[PDB]
Amino acid sequence: INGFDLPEGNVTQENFVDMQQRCNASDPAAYAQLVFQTCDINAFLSEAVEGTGLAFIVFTEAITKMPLSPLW
Amino acid sequence: TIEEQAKTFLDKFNHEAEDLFYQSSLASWNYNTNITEENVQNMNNAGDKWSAFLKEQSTLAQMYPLQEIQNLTVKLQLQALQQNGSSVLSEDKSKRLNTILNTMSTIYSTGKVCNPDNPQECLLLEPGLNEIMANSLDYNERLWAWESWRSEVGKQLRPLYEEYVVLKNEMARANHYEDYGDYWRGDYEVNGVDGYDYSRGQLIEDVEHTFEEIKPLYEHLHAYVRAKLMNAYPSYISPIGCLPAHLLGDMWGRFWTNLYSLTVPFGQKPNIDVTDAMVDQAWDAQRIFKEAEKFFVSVGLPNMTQGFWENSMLTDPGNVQKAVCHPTAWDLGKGDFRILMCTKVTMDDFLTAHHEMGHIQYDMAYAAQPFLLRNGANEGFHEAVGEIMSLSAATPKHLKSIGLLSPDFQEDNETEINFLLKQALTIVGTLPFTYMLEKWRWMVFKGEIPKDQWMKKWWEMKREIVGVVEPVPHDETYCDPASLFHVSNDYSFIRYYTRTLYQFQFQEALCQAAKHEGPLHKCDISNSTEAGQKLFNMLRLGKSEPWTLALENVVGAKNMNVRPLLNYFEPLFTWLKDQNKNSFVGWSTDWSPYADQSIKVRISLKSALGDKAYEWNDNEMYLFRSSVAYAMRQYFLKVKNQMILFGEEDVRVANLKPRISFNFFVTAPKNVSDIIPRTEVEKAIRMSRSRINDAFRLNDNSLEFLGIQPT
Amino acid sequence: GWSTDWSPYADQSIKVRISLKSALGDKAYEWNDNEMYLFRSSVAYAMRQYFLKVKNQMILFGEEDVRVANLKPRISFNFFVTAPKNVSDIIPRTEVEKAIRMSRSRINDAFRLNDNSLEFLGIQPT
Amino acid sequence: PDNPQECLLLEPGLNEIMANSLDYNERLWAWESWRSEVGKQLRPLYEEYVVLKNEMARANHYEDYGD
Ligand SMILES: *[C@@H]1O[C@H](CO)[C@@H](O[C@@H]2O[C@H](CO)[C@@H](O)[C@H](O)[C@H]2NC(C)=O)[C@H](O)[C@H]1NC(C)=O
Ligand SMILES: *[C@@H]1O[C@H](CO)[C@@H](O[C@@H]2O[C@H](CO)[C@@H](O)[C@H](O)[C@H]2NC(C)=O)[C@H](O)[C@H]1NC(C)=O
Ligand SMILES: *[C@@H]1O[C@H](CO)[C@@H](O[C@@H]2O[C@H](CO)[C@@H](O)[C@H](O)[C@H]2NC(C)=O)[C@H](O)[C@H]1NC(C)=O
Ligand SMILES: *[C@@H]1O[C@H](CO)[C@@H](O[C@@H]2O[C@H](CO)[C@@H](O)[C@H](O)[C@H]2NC(C)=O)[C@H](O)[C@H]1NC(C)=O
Ligand SMILES: *[C@@H]1O[C@H](CO)[C@@H](O[C@@H]2O[C@H](CO)[C@@H](O)[C@H](O)[C@H]2NC(C)=O)[C@H](O)[C@H]1NC(C)=O
Ligand SMILES: *[C@@H]1O[C@H](CO)[C@@H](O[C@@H]2O[C@H](CO)[C@@H](O)[C@H](O)[C@H]2NC(C)=O)[C@H](O)[C@H]1NC(C)=O
Ligand SMILES: *[C@@H]1O[C@H](CO)[C@@H](O[C@@H]2O[C@H](CO)[C@@H](O)[C@H](O)[C@H]2NC(C)=O)[C@H](O)[C@H]1NC(C)=O
Repeated sequence: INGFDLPEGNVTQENFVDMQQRCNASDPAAYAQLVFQTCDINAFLSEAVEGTGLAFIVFTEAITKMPLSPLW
Repeated sequence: TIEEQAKTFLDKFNHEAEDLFYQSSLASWNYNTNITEENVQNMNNAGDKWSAFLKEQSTLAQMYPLQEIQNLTVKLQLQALQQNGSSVLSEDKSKRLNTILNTMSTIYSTGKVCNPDNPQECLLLEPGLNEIMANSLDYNERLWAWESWRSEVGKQLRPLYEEYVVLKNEMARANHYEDYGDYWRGDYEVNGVDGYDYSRGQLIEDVEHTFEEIKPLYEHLHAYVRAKLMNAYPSYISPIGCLPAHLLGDMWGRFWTNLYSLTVPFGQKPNIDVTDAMVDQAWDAQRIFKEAEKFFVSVGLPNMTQGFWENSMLTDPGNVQKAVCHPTAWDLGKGDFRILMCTKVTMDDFLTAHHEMGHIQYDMAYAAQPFLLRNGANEGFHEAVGEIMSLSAATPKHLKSIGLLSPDFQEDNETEINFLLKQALTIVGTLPFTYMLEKWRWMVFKGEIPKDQWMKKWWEMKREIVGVVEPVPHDETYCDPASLFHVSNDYSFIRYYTRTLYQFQFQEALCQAAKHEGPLHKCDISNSTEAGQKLFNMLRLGKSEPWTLALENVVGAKNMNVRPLLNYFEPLFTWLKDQNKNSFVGWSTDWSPYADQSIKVRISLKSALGDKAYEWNDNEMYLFRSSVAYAMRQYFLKVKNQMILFGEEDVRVANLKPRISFNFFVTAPKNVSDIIPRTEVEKAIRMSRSRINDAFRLNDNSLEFLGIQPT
Repeated sequence: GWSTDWSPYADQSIKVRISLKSALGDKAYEWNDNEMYLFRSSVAYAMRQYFLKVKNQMILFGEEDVRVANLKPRISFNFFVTAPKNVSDIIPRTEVEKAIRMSRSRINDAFRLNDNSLEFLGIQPT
Repeated sequence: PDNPQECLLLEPGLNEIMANSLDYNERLWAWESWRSEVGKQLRPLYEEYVVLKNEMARANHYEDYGD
């Protein structure tokens, strides 16, 4: 979105790889100058937690996301 | 038939047209020779008579469709007289268009720029602004004149030019043309000739093709000039970037002639100046004119009409007599060939005499053609004739045989490089300018460039084709192109491009007949009947034949080739390559004189608003510039205790994107040159950042002021 | 006789009272010329939006077209909007009130104020 | 305002309007424009003038320039 300065909201989960493909068609050189982390969700699910990490890191972080975080 | 009746009609028309034309021409000659209100009325009435006469004959020609006409001569004359023109437009349309044309011309002629220092002192372009753009070496002063001319007059032309475009297209479309651009490309159009036919679209292709072959030479010239200008304007020019438009030696950068003082290859070496020899040998205007006559007769061109010598302003009246003084050849008609000019004892005037007399020779040659077929093959033929005359006459060889330059002197290659660079500054320097301007106009007329992108593409094309960058970003409130005379005065421009090519093609061909052995840059066609013969072959043709055929008459080709132009500057080219060995030959269309202090700003309404996210329009932008100005004022009045009245106009925005990202920089309240340094602007933002965020219901995250960050 | 109160522009003049202490209270900013400049700019913005949307007309209203008068230490003043380059053309109070109502929120945001603190006398918040 | 090329001086044009014109708008234009241009330029000069004038008068044994 920043590399091609495209309108905010044009790229979604659906139009992303195709978007950057057409984007590379316009800017082939620049496309190679843009880092892109890999998103899998299953890889995220298949990431083992450290000992005691699940309770004092995983759950603690999820609760921060939860409302009235101090209650939970 | 029909052809028979058409021919009969044209015959009668020509008889009356030539006589009435003569009366109009004679009247204009009289008024030019003596500027009097009585003479004003004389020329006006005579002109009105001829115009009305021509209009009536135009309708009569329409009664003779050229389709049934087989004879080319009658067909050509019919087609010329037939042309309806703007008459095709409705009364209201015609009247409005005429008013726009007059308003635009008046704004250009009467528009004034007042010194910011003293509002009482205001300069016009013609005298004051032009002097600054041609002499001033103050970056700030040049920048002021350049921007002020576009900010004051350019805006006044923007709306008029828009309407002009619309009406012009309508008229041409109604005259059976794709657009007004196509209407203008009709000059070079040839039909119903075996191999000599030429399409209006062909012109575009040919111009572009030829332009690609000159690019290399121009790139070297550009790189050389950039290097020199870097010394003249230090900390102002990037050695890899484009050239600031306000430093090109004139208001528009049409010619680079005024950059010679800063680009002279060999300062120690002067250039031939036989004006002193002229005055020393008492060279009066009549003497210099005779030398011109001698030259033409030497190449085998008919002797100047005794009448010419009798009736011709060859020198300033000097007495109470008031007469205009622009070198001009006159074909008054009925064998009347006069020259009007305030001639002086100067090398320039000597060469101007040759140029003017060149036109007379062309006139005399085609004077025996049908009244309507008495003109240069195309719009770039006549001027080229004049140019090659001055070329041959300027050669030190010519002057040394004209008895002005002691032949004992030896022409120095350094002085040759000197001469070649000076010529390149005028010839090669205008080629990209001319090309780009016509390209822009063509695309605008055909709609390729929309109104919202007129200024956008203008500056994109400038940075890419001409390699020239705007010192200040100009939005679609500007009309930079319209700030030039031709654009604001509805004149074609491709003539200049084509003429330049034709000129060099002619010169080479004629010199080949002259049997030149040395560098073409030092060729004298004087004393060559063969060169004169080829020249005459085209000269006598007039408009009777296709310009493609007239070309074959001299050069032997049917299209404009740039090879001879390159051949002429080949010595310079080789030299430039050496000087540009260390330098970067080319430019990057990214460097700008204002990019350094420009702050990039990305805006995320939907990120911070989602629903009820207002659309960022010009009003939102206006608000932003106002908010920035507010910040600047606060910062200065607080940190500097300085009450500086920053306005939204001082906030210069550029590179606006649908991401709502743009680059902006702040200038002094009334000083385009004074750009507030990014440091101060960053501090000002930091100080009022919250306030700005509040104004747009945004936050540091959404209102990304790239370079400014919370802590 | 004559009334030193009557004014040729008073009819279309809109009174505005700003209550910084009522809203911001502690950490309230000081109203200066720059604050007044922002106000006129904000009004110009509002006028542009109103004409561009409701009237579908592009009128380049600037802070200069916003004519402020009777400025007081309670930050009260009468302002009237005028045509971009026509002093004689004063925008009717009705039209200006409509523009104010349309952009009231944004104006309040600009000064970090509220309809209660930012009182456009005659323009009634709903 | 319509044509920026057409500019009037006080005596040649502005005075004729203020003396002859009966148009509210035209009279308002000339009146405000005269004070919105020349008047704004004189403001700073007059401020210094008043200072130097007061100085000279007081130096010549006077309460103020008006005295
Ligand atoms: C110039 O004007 C003449 C006259 O209006 C045009 O000739 C007309 O053409 C149309 C279309 O073929 C006919 O319907 C009319 O009857 C013609 N009129 C006459 C008097 O012959 C002519 O086409 C115009 N030329 C251009 C290039 O627009
Ligand atoms: C086509 O028309 C032109 C014009 O009438 C003809 O040119 C004439 O040629 C005769 C014979 O040489 C001359 O006496 C005339 O003076 C010429 N007229 C002009 C105006 O130049 C031409 O010959 C015609 N062509 C044909 C094939 O009939
Ligand atoms: C071309 O012809 C002219 C005319 O004959 C030559 O002009 C002569 O120039 C020399 C040098 O200045 C003079 O000494 C002669 O008196 C000139 N002659 C005349 C008749 O004017 C000219 O030199 C010739 N050019 C070349 C290159 O041969
Ligand atoms: C004009 O010609 C002279 C002679 O060829 C050039 O001087 C030469 O320059 C080169 C490069 O610096 C040296 O290698 C030679 O030794 C020089 N020769 C002499 C005799 O000094 C001169 O540079 C040329 N000028 C131009 C404008 O090209
Ligand atoms: C407008 O701004 C320019 C740029 O700051 C000023 O030009 C400066 O002039 C001073 C005095 O001659 C020089 O020392 C600077 O180097 C100049 N700066 C540049 C970038 O050229 C110009 O003087 C200002 N004009 C006014 C009226 O204040
Ligand atoms: C500037 O604004 C004034 C006020 O609206 C205009 O003057 C009015 O013009 C109309 C049309 O002629 C009249 O009906 C009104 O009576 C006028 N009002 C006054 C107060 O005299 C004026 O025409 C506008 N000027 C321009 C250039 O648009
Ligand atoms: C004008 O100048 C003269 C000369 O300086 C002043 O006369 C002097 O006044 C002072 C104060 O009383 C005396 O100390 C001097 O001795 C006087 N000088 C002479 C030459 O007599 C005079 O007062 C000044 N006038 C004004 C209005 O300032």
